[PDB]
Amino acid sequence: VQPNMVKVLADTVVRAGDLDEAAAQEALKAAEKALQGKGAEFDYSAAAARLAEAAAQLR
Amino acid sequence: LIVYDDLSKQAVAYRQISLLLRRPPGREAYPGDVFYLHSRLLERASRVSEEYVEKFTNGAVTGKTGSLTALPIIETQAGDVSAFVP
Amino acid sequence: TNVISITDGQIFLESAMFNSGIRPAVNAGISVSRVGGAAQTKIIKKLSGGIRTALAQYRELAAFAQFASDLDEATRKQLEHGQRVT
Amino acid sequence: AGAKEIRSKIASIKSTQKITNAMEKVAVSKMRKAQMRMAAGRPYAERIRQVIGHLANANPEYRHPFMVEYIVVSSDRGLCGGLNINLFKSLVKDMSGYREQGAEIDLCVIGSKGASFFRSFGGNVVAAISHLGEEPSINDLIGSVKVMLDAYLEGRIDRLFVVSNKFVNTMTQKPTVEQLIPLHHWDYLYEPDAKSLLDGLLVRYVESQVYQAVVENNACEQAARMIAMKNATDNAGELISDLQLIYNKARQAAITQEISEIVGGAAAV
Amino acid sequence: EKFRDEGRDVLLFIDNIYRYTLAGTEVSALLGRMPSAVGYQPTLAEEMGVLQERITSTKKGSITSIQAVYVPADDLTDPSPATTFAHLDATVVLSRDIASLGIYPAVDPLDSTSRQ
Amino acid sequence: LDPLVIGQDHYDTARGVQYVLQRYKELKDIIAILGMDELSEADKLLVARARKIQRFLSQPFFVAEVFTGSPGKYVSLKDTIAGFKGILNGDYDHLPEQAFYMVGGIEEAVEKAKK
Repeated sequence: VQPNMVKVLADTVVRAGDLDEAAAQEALKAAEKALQGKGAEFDYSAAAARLAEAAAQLR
Repeated sequence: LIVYDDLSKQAVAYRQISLLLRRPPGREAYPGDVFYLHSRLLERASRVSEEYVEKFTNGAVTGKTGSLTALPIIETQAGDVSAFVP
Repeated sequence: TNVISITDGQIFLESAMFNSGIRPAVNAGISVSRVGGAAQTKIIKKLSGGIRTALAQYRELAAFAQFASDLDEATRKQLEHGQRVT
Repeated sequence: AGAKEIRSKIASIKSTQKITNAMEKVAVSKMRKAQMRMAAGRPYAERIRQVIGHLANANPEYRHPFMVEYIVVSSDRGLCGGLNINLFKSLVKDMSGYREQGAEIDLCVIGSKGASFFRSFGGNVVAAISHLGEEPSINDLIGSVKVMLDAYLEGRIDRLFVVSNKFVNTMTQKPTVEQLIPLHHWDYLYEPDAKSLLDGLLVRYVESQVYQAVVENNACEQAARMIAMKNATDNAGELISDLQLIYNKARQAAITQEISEIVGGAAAV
Repeated sequence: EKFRDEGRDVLLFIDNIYRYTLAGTEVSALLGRMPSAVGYQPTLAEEMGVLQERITSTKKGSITSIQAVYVPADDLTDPSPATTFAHLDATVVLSRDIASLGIYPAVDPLDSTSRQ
Repeated sequence: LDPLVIGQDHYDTARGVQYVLQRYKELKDIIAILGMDELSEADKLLVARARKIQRFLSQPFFVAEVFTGSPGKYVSLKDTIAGFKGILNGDYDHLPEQAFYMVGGIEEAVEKAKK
């Protein structure tokens, strides 16, 4: 509230420490990656050029 | 009003006679005058003027126009309208 | 197909290239001369070899050129040279 | 073989061309539904930004950890006109800056095609959600957003961003990266303590920005799907035209062959 | 040809050039000649050339011709259209869509063409 | 082309090449309408190997030197089987598709990919 304005910013679900933590823990469990890897991924250009050409050749 | 229930069957009967008379065949084995067969028939269906009726009837009928309307029927094969008789 | 089995190469003229403003519409992709490689003069033989490859590099990129300005410098220079040779 | 097989191929492609022409408009219809949902969520995000700005300026007593020094959005379905590819191509450009800087990277994934991408190159997934409807709900994003917020409070992440497409126009989807966590005459009458208020509002702010990125990416997806089905309709038309030329050749050959067998038979009798 | 010889420029309208080709096919079959490709008369190109080569511009005057053309089975490669297009100098295409907008004449400025 | 005449290694390599090229030929109409990106993860890998096999089958001849300029190549049966077996096994999945075009033996595809 301000002298000439009243703003109500509601919430879509009932927040709480359990529900808020549970959704995060369920997202760790959902990150089901048998082999984690490294993230270096040097094949970026080799894949990006192939798909760039395939997406262009379609038009 | 005249209905020819199958002009395609008339063409088949004329093709039979022509091949048995040994006349030269064309496309689909029809004779060279199969177009003239149907055209000579269908150009008779017409509307004639009052002067034609007055001349034909020797003045017995006056101020009237006569007519013959035709509804020929043809059978296509799997919708192919490009066949020779159709 | 019979005349191609007799002659020593063919110049193909393409309708799409002619309607696109390229009036001497020779289709380099399929036009060939079997005995003519031994017939060229020394100056045209040495300068032409670098030009046929440029048109081969252009043939694959020509249609997509309007949105090909953001690719690597090699692809962009091959396309830019291909447009100039064309 | 002949004219019959060609006629069957033409009919098959003709049936497919009619639906790709119709689905282009279905995608435009869904694009407009997504565009109205993008506008409906703006008043909430801008007011939360206005409150946090004053509530931080006016109260120099406390600095939230989010005021001092990737979540990837992707589709769950086919027919995307390079939408996901242009986004993954761009992610590498900002990650290259992190590789020159020597910084470590944590990733969060929204959508099935994004999960399939990192799984095919060995990418480290810290959180992941998929199979969301074309009109998503913000309560499904809370989980994936919280894991990424916790990693910041635990000191594991220095900066966090949302990777998604932006709606430049109905014919253009732009791949982007936006920073999430690191962001005068009166004062407010705080009923609870101001820390509790600022801590609660900052969580709602980041969740709202992630939801807006997801809804704008869905508008970009329907726009990309329109172009893809337009192109499929046009490509099928070229194939039908070429098959019609092959069919005409078979029509002329069949008439010529039948007459050549008929004339030979009448010459013998 | 008589009007051309008076020193005039003349217009010759042919109701349908495809029916001229078909009448030649019918006569050729009646005379018993051996048929050619797609069943047309063996004299197809010569019968078209004998008619079309008289329509020209001469030192005395000229004959210009407007000929309505029918394309069998919509196939532009068929012997009748293919033999006729070798003699044509211009193509005027009339569009049902242009006539619907109230424009007359209904010529399609994009499909119609000329060698001139 | 019989196991009792050429041995099982040659016979299985030849049969493997034909299976990949046949499956690629079945996808031609779908790829033309919807593009390569709509195929399954299995079909995408097979199409990529089919394109490499199709290019590795090419070879510069000693009688064709006048047409282009490139020197001719003679490839032994041993080198032929080794190259196609490696492409079928996936030993060359990382090399670019243009490295297999006009190179004689399989080792030359590895050197061409360096450019």
